[PDB]
Amino acid sequence: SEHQQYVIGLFLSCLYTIFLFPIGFVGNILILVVNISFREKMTIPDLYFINLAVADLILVADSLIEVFNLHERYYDIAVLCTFMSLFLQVNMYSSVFFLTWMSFDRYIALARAMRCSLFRTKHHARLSCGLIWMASVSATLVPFTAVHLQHDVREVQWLEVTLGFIVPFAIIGLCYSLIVRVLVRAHRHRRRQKALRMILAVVLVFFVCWLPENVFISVHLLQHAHPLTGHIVNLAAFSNSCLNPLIYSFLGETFRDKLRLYIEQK
Amino acid sequence: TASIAQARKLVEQLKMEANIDRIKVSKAAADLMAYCEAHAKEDPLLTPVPASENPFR
Amino acid sequence: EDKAAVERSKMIEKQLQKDKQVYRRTLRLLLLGADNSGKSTIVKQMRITSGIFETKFQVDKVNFHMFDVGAQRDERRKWIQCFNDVTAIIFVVDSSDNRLQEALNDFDSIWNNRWLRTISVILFLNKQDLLAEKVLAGKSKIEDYFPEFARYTTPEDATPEPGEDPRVTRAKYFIRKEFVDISTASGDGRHICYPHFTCAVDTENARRIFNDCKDIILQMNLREYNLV
Amino acid sequence: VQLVESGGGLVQPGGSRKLSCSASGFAFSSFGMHWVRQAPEKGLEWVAYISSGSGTIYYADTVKGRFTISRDDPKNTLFLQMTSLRSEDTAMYYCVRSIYYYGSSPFDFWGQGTTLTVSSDIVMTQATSSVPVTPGESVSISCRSSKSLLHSNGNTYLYWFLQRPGQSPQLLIYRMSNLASGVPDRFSGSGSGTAFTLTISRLEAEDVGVYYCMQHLLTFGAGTKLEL
Amino acid sequence: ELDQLRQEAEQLKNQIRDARKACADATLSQITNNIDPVGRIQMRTRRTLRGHLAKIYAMHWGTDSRLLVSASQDGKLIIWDSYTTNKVHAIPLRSSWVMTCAYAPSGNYVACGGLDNICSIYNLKTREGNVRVSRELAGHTGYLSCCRFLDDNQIVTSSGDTTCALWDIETGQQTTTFTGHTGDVMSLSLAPDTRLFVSGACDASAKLWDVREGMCRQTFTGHESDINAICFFPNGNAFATGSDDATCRLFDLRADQELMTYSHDNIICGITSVSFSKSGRLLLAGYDDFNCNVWDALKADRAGVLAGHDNRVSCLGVTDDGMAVATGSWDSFLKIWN
Repeated sequence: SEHQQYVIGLFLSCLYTIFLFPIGFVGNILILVVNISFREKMTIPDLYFINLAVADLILVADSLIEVFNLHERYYDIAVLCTFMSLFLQVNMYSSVFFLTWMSFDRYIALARAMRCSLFRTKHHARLSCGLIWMASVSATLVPFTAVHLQHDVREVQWLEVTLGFIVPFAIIGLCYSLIVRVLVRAHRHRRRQKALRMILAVVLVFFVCWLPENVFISVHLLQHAHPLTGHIVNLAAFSNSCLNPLIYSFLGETFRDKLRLYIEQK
Repeated sequence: TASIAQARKLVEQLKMEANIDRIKVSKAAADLMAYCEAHAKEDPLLTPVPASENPFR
Repeated sequence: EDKAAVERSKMIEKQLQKDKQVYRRTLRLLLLGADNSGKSTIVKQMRITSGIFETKFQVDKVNFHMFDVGAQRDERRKWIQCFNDVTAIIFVVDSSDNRLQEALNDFDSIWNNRWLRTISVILFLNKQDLLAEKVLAGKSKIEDYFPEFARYTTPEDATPEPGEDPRVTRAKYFIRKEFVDISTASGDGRHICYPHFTCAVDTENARRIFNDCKDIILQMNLREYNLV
Repeated sequence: VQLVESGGGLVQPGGSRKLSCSASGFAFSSFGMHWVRQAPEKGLEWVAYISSGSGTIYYADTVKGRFTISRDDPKNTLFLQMTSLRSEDTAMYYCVRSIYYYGSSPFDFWGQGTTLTVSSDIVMTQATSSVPVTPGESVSISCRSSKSLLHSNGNTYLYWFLQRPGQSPQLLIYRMSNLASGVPDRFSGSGSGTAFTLTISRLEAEDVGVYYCMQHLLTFGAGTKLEL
Repeated sequence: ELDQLRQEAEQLKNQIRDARKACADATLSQITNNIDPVGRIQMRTRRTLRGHLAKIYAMHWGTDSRLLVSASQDGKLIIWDSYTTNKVHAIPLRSSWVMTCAYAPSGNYVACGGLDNICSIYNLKTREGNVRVSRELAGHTGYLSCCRFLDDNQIVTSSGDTTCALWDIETGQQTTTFTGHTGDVMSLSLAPDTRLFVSGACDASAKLWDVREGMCRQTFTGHESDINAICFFPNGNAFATGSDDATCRLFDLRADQELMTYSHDNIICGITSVSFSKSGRLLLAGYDDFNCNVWDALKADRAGVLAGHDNRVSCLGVTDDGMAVATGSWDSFLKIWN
């Protein structure tokens, strides 16, 4: 199956740009513009939402190029290709790390609000955003420089699978399983159904979106030349950045009320 | 009983309020406008001052 | 030179930061209640013309400030706007006394207040042992003051204290029902009410307050993080 | 309010000694402190300065790197440590209080002083060495400065001090027009930003002394000796 | 006897109302129809004085028009150097619940008070070099709403106990007491000559007092709700008011009746603060809707908006020099507009 295989690939590509891409793009830009127009009213979670929106907006903008295989136009340009690949990798790492760090910050806030008040200062929130960006830049540029000075490499791909899914997913699962333990006990004694199902949704979305790409990469690494699987897993990976604005930001009452305030006043 | 003092002092205050002289509202409005016209040039907020004289910027 | 003044301002700013680190670690509670209640006994039992009275106590290494507004006029329309942004309001009522309708009206006024629409209320139905004694004696019927009690029946979801007269359970749960109905029928989501039965002899009021405040800041953070 | 120094023992050339100041009666923590020396039978000279909180330290080039100034704020004590005493260092050392904020009056209080006996910058000049006078008449003292002390802020950082025979200097006027606390209204000051004059409306025998002018844009004038 | 006294009271009230009606032969709006408008008054935030840990409840300018004292509910007074944003002093208060502050005309003292029912005078200029409490005026049986200095020796305060008193700071006991309000006295304004002062109360009326005779000269009853703020017109012959009614009123003492009302149907929230401009042609007002509006005192048509505050604008004042307007809010920030 070649003709129908390409047809179904194009069908998946078109479905993505019709359904998910508008969500990703518009929701991310809307979150960013609202939380910037309300710079004075910005809370600590708003910093993380802004940073994650920036990362996901860049990632979805790049994904539109992979859509319909427009990447074939420029890959041969060495410097441009290297810059684009590094800028994509740093943004993927930043999205993963910001989700992971937001999970830990949510755990600290929900489970230790009255004891960890010394932490969770807006200064520390900005510092953590900067450090997360620096960590993503390091994770991208360190192996790149090492390989190129010494000489896609096996060890770099193993590092990517470790720092992109394994550790981030372990942290996210642990933190959200502890938040669920706190919420089930609190709700048992004295509306948190919405919180429980949102916490389920975020982790399920992360797992579903990021597992296929990393499994596909690990398959090669255990042994690109697998036409349709590559497209399907790439689309799955981009769906996470498309959906993050939905699940994380405007599915909750707080951001929706903030959006109403923005609409009425600006 | 106790309200008798309150009532008497209320009516006493009312006599003083009534016996006070009054002037027509037109003269009052004229006086206020006269003050505003006389001191308009001395109000930095009403008329912005040159940017060099602004002590703040 | 002005640089010395700038240095002085920086020193003052450092002191202000060191003070903010204490301001943000403290939970402020407002204690309200009619004089017939036992709020004085409650505040005295906190073994860690002047107007405001402040009591400080600590539970599990978190600091609480409990403000009792002693010497003011009967009306509280204006001075209560200052107590916006407090962690919770501790409302105390003498459940054994009936003055209960005035307490109901006062609680209705506090609950339906413009400036206290996000402030959760911790309701201490104080002097419950006196109510139990009153019911056991049967000298007076609660039905006369509240006609609804003639047809009220205790719910199945109740959590009766072991060794309790069924009539005492019915009366106490009816009185709790009055306040919880007032709370639920006029506001939702933004703030919650936490009824509690207590007596002056009790030593668990600090733990009650600590648990309710824990839940209150849990909900506050949950809202802050867009989870509700 | 009292500032009492300690030390002042004999030192051989090339030796070392530490002077100490004990502060009492005022909030030493929030006062910048200066060391001002006075060589025998001549004018003052500024030695060192340590700001409140020890955030800033300055020295004169005569001692830069040879002296060291430190303050023990919890014990309200100020120290000046000298490593190599020269014959030029022989002088009486005063400790001067100074607080900097809008409207303050720095250099207001001076210590008692101790005698240490041992075996470009602004030029401030007072051409008149002495001025015979009598009680009841007015007299004027003048000074000049290389730069114009009138800063862009509008303030003219010119200070006047009086040293009665056998006392430490006392602040008369700060910033060229403001009388210090406790100074009688008989004194006045003025200047064009580069030339300044100090005037006593009516003289009394208690006004006899040496008048110094200091710029704070820290050099002292040679001094003028009023005699009667 | 009670019925007869009530009859006499209503007779006197009718007489006063009829006299005020007779004196109303014109309206300020009718008279001011000819004067040119002020245009649109655009102001921008020249400074943002931040550092208060909680809601800012009050502020006051010094007579030098540079230093201003600011009070916050966390228990701090900070004297700012508005020209440079520097903090001159930071005074920790005994009572966290401070609702008013004042700056002495000479600049030597500041005062504050609140729910503790005590006015505390602080000595800014002392030999010890630190701000020290000089006197704690007690005697009010209710929270303290406002306090203003007549002089370094005398201070007049209003309290929620429906009374206003004049204190001698030296001896520390009330020189005279003013009574007659039937509700919490929420604001107090001192006449420029400092011979009369007007206080607004929750009973929806404003009274003109004589600080030396101790009796009210006349009363004004134009509002329908609590009067939250009051300010004298610079000439001293008129004063403006602000109330929960979401409107301002301008009364004249000589005419003894209201002259103009400032309100727009699109404003529904109460007014927290009021103050005229130096010439009196503008009437700034703070609102609960997080922004302040500038009203033309003569035309009575809104002439601008000062919208830079995240939360309630709780305090507001204009320099004696007239160069700037300060506006404190529950956001904990204090901004100078120009």
